[PDB]
Amino acid sequence: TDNTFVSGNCDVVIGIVNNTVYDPLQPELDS
Amino acid sequence: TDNTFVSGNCDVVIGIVNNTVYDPLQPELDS
Repeated sequence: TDNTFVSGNCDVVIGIVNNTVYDPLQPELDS
Repeated sequence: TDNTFVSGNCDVVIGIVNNTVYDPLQPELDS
């Protein structure tokens, strides 16, 4: 999440693809 | 916070205004 920013939506962006984005907060808070 | 940075205080900056700054960790911490 620190290497990218959220904007728009996946239904308008051209050439968008599907994958996973690592969130460092989840492993740290759940541990 | 990700879109801004902390420096100085509110008594030095001229023309500063008061508003709430969103914290991305707030929803995660409460979860």
